[PDB]
Amino acid sequence: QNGKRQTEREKKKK
Amino acid sequence: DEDETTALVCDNGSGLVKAGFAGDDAPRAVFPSIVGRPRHQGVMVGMGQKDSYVGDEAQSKRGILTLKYPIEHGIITNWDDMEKIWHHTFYNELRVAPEEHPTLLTEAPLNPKANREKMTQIMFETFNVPAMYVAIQAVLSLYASGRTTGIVLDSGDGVTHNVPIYEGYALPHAIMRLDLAGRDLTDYLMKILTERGYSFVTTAEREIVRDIKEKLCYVALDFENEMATAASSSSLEKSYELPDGQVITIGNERFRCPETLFQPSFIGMESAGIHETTYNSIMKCDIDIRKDLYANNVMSGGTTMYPGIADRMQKEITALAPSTMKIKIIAPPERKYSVWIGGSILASLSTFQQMWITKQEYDEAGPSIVHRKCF
Amino acid sequence: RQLHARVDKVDEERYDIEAKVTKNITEIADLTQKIFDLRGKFKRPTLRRVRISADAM
Ligand SMILES: Nc1ncnc2c1ncn2[C@@H]1O[C@H](COP(=O)(O)OP(=O)(O)O)[C@@H](O)[C@H]1O
Repeated sequence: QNGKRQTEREKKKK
Repeated sequence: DEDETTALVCDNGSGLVKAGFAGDDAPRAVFPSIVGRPRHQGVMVGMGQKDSYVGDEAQSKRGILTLKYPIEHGIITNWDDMEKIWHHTFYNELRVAPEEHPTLLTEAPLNPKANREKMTQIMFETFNVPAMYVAIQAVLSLYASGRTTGIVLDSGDGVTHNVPIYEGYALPHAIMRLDLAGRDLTDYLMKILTERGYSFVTTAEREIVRDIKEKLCYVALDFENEMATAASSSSLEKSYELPDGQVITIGNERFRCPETLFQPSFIGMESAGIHETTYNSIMKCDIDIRKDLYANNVMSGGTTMYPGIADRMQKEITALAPSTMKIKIIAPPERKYSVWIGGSILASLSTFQQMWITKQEYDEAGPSIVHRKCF
Repeated sequence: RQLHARVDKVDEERYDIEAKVTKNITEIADLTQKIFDLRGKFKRPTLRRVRISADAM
């Protein structure tokens, strides 16, 4: 049948 | 500028945004929920002139702008424009930075989910607010009015929510939600005034009609008798001055527009009207609830400032209600300004400090957290 | 070990403080230009060397 906050979070942590 | 990290409260509707800080009595500033854009080609050079205008800027420069509302029927459909409105609200007039303050936003209980989710994302991502909460309009109205039990009939610009609450709890099966609002009454008034020789079809004209409505229109206690006279004599007409010096008078149209709240068929809507839905919100609750909701009809939202509306809403429901029992309406001078007031009260409660979403939980869950933490 | 935890925390906080200063500087730069455009709005009508040649010629 077939986020703007993720970017800022990374900047401060890096 | 504050001596505490007080929450900011922003009552963002489909009309105006009222904003200030928690713990105060009133918003610091109010803004049309508008982003304006020029519909003309610039001719002179070095005139400044923005690509887009926000809030009161958009309204003040409206002579050549088309004005859009990012919020329709209580929901944000345009969040880029809301980022602009909030930037303006917070940094230009309240002059605060949400980064250092929790922020409280408001919505109806059956407002589609995208509204609270996008509101949560904008405040946590563009303003980087330390905490968020999206509150229920009925809850906020009940705190402002001094009640835990009653029907909150919130007939504002967007939607009429009409939710019964008992002992601070929702009775959701009895929400007699209705897609009939102040914005439809404005549209009706533009059309009915067009019939009098004063066409209102452009943005500037729409803002004028909303201003006419707010100052000249009413619902009255008895429509048929009010129209029997208004339709027969000029003695019930009232004048209004337009920005260019034109004078418009309105006769029975002055109340026939607003009457659509009680007679929705006037604009082609299939509905029993706001008073029957208020009645049913009480009736659909358990029999040992009904007595307390009958005694506490809580009026809030917009349109509550039409002459005859509080008196009429009590008359219309007491007329449907059983005899012997007393039916009462609560309609304080804090009507419509009750959602913002409730935001200030709620944000400041010690028990509400367990309701706020922090910018911790937010990162692990994302903006969808609003559906786990708010209501 | 406490110092390592402290230096890690202080730089996280430091980034946010520097960002806050940057944001206020940015607002001044933006406000300053709006003021300059408004200044031009009223000064412009007289920014000319005028009425000299009128008598000289
Ligand atoms: N005097 C009035 N006459 C008619 N309608 C009114 C009057 N005052 C307020 N409303 C209407 O209230 C609506 C605003 O609803 P509202 O609940 O106050 O929004 P929000 O909760 O954001 O403040 C607008 O359409 C406005 O025209």
